[PDB]
Amino acid sequence: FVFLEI
Amino acid sequence: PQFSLWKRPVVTAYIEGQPVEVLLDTGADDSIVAGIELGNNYSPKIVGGIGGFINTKEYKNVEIEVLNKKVRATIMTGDTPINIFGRNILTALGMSLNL
Amino acid sequence: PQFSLWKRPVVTAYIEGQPVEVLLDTGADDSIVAGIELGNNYSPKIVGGIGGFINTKEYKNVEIEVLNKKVRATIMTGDTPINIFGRNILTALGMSLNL
Repeated sequence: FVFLEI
Repeated sequence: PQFSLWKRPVVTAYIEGQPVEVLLDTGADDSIVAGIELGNNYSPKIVGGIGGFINTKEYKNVEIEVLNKKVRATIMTGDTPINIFGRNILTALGMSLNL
Repeated sequence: PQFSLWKRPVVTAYIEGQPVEVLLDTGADDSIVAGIELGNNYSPKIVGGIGGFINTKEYKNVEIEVLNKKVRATIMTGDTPINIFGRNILTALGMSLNL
C-alpha cells in the first residue's frame, strides 16, 4: 500500500 | 505529537461528528475517506494515484476534529483501501516532516 | 531539515550513484522508483494504492544517499507516476512527522 494521491 | 515512522501514522479523526481512522499522508494532495455519508453538496472530481484514477465526491468546508484540533477542510469521498489525510489537512494542523 | 507541507516534499536521492527525484511519503510502506534498471536480482512483488495494483521488482540492500545520509535499503522498481520514498526509507533516515 502506497498513497500517492495527486 | 511525534510520528516516528515505524508504524503507519494512523490516528482517529472525527468528520462532521463521525469517527474514522486515517493515515496521515505527506504524498497526498487531497484527503480522501471512504465509508461515510457526507450528503449531496459535493462537486464531482477525478483523483489519480499510484494505481490509476478514481471518481470522487468533493465536499468543501467539512468540520474536522483530529489531534485535538478542529479544522474545516475539503474532504473527498471515494474508493480508498485506506482513509487518508493529505497535506491539505496536515498543513492546517501545523504539521511538519522533520529530519 | 524541516519540510512544511505547503509544497510537495520532493527531494533528490541518488540510487547507487544515479540521481532521482522522490516524494517523501508517510502514506507509503515501500519505496517505488521508475526509470532505473537494477538488474537480474529481484523478486516480483505487487503493490497497491489508489486506483489499483501495480507490479514491481523488489531489490534489497540498494545503496541510497539522500539528505547527506547514506543508507542501504529496499527499493522496488515499477511504473510509478512519481518516485516514492516510503517509511522503510524515512525510518532509516530518522525522519518524523511532528505536530
